[PDB]
Amino acid sequence: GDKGIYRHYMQKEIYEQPNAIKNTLTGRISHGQVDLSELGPNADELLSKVEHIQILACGTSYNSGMVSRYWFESLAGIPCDVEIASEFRYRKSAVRRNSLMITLSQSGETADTLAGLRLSKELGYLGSLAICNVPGSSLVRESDLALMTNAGTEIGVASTKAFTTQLTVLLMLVAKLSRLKGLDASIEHDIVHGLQALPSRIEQMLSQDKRIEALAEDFSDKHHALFLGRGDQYPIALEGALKLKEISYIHAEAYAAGELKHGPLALIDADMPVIVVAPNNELLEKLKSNIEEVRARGGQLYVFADQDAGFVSSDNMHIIEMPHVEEVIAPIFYTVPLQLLAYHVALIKGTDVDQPRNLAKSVTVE
Ligand SMILES: N[C@@H]1[C@@H](O)[C@H](O)[C@@H](COP(=O)(O)O)O[C@@H]1O
Repeated sequence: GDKGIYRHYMQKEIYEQPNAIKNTLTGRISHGQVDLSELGPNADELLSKVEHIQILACGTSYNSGMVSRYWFESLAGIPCDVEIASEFRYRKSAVRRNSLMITLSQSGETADTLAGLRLSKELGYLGSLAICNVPGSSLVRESDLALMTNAGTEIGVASTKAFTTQLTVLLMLVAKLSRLKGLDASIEHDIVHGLQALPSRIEQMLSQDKRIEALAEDFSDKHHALFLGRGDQYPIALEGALKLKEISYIHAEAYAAGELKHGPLALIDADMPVIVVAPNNELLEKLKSNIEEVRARGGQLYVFADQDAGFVSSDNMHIIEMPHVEEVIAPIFYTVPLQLLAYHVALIKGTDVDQPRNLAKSVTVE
């Protein structure tokens, strides 16, 4: 129903992120630990028998997963593999010892993943956790366990609150598994703190909103962009690029920041801004140096970084300062400026934000 004070559902969806995240934390946090016993009185020796994760979705959902793979592998120490649903459903895959099947999805109707799960039944999958946002549908029903992200319905065609909430649940799950494995419990609380920080850290970004409306102008009449990201921020480059493709129709493409010099450098000029997401200092010095290599074709570096990094803008490296956040939820945090950025370009360009062209709420049908 009602958009409220908003021009577009997507806008609202972006501004709802702080609440939506509260709801995803309604009684999952309790006594400063993570409580996933909302999952059958069964549940736990299952989840403690796990020594490998296979995640499986499409689109913005693969992005979120792609992110959570970093976490798991380093926080919870549990091997993690992510794959595009379609890629999985059309190969003889080599199942892992005690693999858990997480399928991520907003609609729980995405044919390609739905199917990716149905192939897993017959393959040796320890069991099946479907993180997802629409109450009781194919992906929910057909899984052993579900974690309904509860963000209200999302009407916009590209996903915003859906994404962040999936990352929060990812983060809980990372937490629950870390302790149910024996790991020094300082780890779970870090995640938790970070997790209860998060909602008001999103409202912080949102106020730094006007500053993005500014930057959008720089990109509103471009038709190329290169998003760059390292480790957990890379999949945020993925999502950021995707959002730009999606609603501004710009051809933004994401990339391992390690890999710039192995190709796309050759592409950069005044019509293809680079954007790095949340670099550290040693990364900046590499990218800064790269971009000089192309000052003469007129290329620019745009950097979203911690205001605390003390980075300084040159004539062709432009720092866009963000507030400090906790390392552990950084990935989730740096997503909002990228969403808002896509959003403002779209607004200025005047494109159909809520239903972008040729794009679908979900691909159910074959
Ligand atoms: N337009 C949507 C997206 O916004 C989303 O990232 C993707 C996966 O859909 P789901 O999360 O419902 O599995 O597919 C659709 O194309």
